[PDB]
Amino acid sequence: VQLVESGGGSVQAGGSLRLSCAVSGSTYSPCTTGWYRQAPGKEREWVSSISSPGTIYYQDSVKGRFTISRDNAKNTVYLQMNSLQREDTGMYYCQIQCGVRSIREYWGQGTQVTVS
Repeated sequence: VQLVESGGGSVQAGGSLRLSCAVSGSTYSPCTTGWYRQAPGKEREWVSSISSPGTIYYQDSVKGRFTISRDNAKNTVYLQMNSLQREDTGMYYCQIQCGVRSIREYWGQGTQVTVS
């Protein structure tokens, strides 16, 4: 299993970007997929997660602005980031936690988001 992200970049304050997390490989195990972010020199914080259908959660600072979704046929999860502000600047990572008995976790490579 491998997670590859795309969609990062520089954007003007108030603007938007859609990040993609493409899951390659295979597993028959259930997984929770999450988004995290880390500003330079700071801690990596949790942003959002999606698991079973409609089971979605968000860090409060992004509620109403970010929307996580998935396209099952493409085995991809997206993070639509609207009304971006300086506080949202950072390296964004997607991650998956899978399994029932024992868990397997995988981290994407990270994609930079810089808000004017």
